[PDB]
Amino acid sequence: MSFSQAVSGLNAAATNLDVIGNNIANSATYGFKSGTASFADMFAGSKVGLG
Amino acid sequence: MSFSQAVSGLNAAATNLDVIGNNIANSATYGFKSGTASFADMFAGSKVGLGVKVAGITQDFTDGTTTNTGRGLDVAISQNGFFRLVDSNGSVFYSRNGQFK
Amino acid sequence: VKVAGITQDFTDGTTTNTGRGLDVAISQNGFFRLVDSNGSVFYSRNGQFK
Amino acid sequence: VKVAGITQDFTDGTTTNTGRGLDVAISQNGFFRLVDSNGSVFYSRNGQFK
Amino acid sequence: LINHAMSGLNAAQAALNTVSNNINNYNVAGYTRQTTILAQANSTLGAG
Amino acid sequence: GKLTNGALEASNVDLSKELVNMIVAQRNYQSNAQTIKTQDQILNTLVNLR
Amino acid sequence: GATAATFSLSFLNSMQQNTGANNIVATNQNGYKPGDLVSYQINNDGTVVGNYSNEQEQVLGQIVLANFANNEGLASQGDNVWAATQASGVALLGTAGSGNFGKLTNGALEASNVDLSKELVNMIVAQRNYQSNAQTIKTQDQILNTLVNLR
Amino acid sequence: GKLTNGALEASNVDLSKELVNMIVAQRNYQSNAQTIKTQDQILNTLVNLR
Amino acid sequence: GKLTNGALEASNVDLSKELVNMIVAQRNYQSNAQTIKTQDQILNTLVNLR
Amino acid sequence: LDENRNLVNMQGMQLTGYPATGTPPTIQQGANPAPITIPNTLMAAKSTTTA
Repeated sequence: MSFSQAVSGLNAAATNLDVIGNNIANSATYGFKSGTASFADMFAGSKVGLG
Repeated sequence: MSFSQAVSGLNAAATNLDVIGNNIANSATYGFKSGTASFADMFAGSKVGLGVKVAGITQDFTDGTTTNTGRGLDVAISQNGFFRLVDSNGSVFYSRNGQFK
Repeated sequence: VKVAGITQDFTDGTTTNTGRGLDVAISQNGFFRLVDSNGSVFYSRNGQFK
Repeated sequence: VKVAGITQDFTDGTTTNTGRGLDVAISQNGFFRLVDSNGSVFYSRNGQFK
Repeated sequence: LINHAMSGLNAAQAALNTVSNNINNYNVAGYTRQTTILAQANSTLGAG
Repeated sequence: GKLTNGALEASNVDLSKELVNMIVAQRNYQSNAQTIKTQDQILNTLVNLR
Repeated sequence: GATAATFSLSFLNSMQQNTGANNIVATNQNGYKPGDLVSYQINNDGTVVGNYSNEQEQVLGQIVLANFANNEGLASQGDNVWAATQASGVALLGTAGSGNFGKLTNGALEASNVDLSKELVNMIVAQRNYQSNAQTIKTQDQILNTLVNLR
Repeated sequence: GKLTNGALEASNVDLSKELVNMIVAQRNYQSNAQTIKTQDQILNTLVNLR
Repeated sequence: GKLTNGALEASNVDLSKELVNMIVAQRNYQSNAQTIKTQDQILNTLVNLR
Repeated sequence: LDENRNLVNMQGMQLTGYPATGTPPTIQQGANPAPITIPNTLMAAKSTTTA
């Protein structure tokens, strides 16, 4: 628990925002494909133990 | 960066708008051919890199409505083919516009 | 920044006809010479004389 | 920080039309030569002249 | 955008004035038809 | 190509396609700018938040 | 300074009907001069073809399509460059229309299959998650500095 | 040049130039306003921090 | 380079460019202010020690 | 098209494909995907042998 949880979740959200922004950036690039990030549970006792 | 992704894209879009504005500005320039620019994705390192990188221009070579004007010095080449021009530098240039004097 | 300048164009008259026997304007460059109550010599292209 | 420098960029702006017979601007590459009030040869990229 | 469109505004003003003189002077004896010419670009004359 | 005389070659620019491209470019720029805005305002929120 | 040819000529399927009809219809001589080129075209199969002044045709080109297993492994390395790797399997090859292979188009282009509005709803969601995590980071900071404050 | 009688000549003030100049220079007005505001934000940040 | 006559060259500036520079400067000064404030509270902790 | 008439993406990346072989050229279906270069040259001088 503690800092790691919130920092990791913060950066997870920001990560998916990264691919969203890159999709926006290449929204005109022909044949370009829409991307998304894969997420997983930081299991440590708690299923959100470190976020 | 997500932010960079957007910024790069915004910047590129500014370039696209510039070329579009020039397209309109030329919308009656005799013999003129229309233009557009080409984008690329600035993936680097991993993930998305930084955004989009942009270096490319597209020009079409279809022949517009070849209009008739009657001057004995008005010429146009249908389909490929171009006129040769020169300046005081001894240069050689090619052009499609064919109004002469 | 600081700003310092006043400069003007001198292309010719947007031309208009009136037929009044005192409207005078100069085609091509050149200006008029006028004198005030004190005789002060001033220059103008306005052609509305009376 | 450790940085100490000036920079001025030679990149071009838009070419604009006025018609003044003393408005002169530089395409691409170059710089203007002038003599100041003292004989020093001074230099500018501005194109407004009288 | 802005510079090119506004330059085109001036160019159109010129062309319209030309045709307006033409239609005006359609009945001036010995008048000769007037026409205007224009020029912009290919691969750009702006060096970046 | 064959030569035509007493004629001239028009602009192959289509005004309609350029108008639609103009508005779509508005949308592209607006998407980029508003993504910038949302990220910037919420980031400044975080940069302030500490 | 050249070389010349020779041919055999025959007239299959001709018929002489005892009543009234008379005409020739068949077109076959296989020779032509080395034609000059004005054309080149690309079709819905990936081929590239050209035709020449001798009103005859020449072809050299086929574009290869490939099937992959873990397609995400074909990651873009910039300039839409797939990095084709084991992490995606391999490129199992076939030309457009090879049964298990789609169709091609030329003089055309495929959209960026993104949509801006969808991306903005997703952005709303993600930025709100980011807000939550930010506030929680500061919450933990506050609690831990409170524990430091007690002393 | 030469003189005309019963005619007048009008100014060079074309609305197309001047209104677009007003538009761009008002863009600059708001640009410097945005700069001013952000400088105020800078000081207000530094003021409130201590 | 070849010269322009009766013409002027704009500055190599863009409003969007300068607003981007403004955003990055906002981030820079906010970063410097936060970097101060943290070590500044640590210093005030030191002032409580010495 | 690149200056040598090779088919390329804008980065100059060379369109790999199967070439035709023989005369009349016929596509090699088992082959190294390689840049197709558009002929700068006239075709075969295939004279007559049958009619």
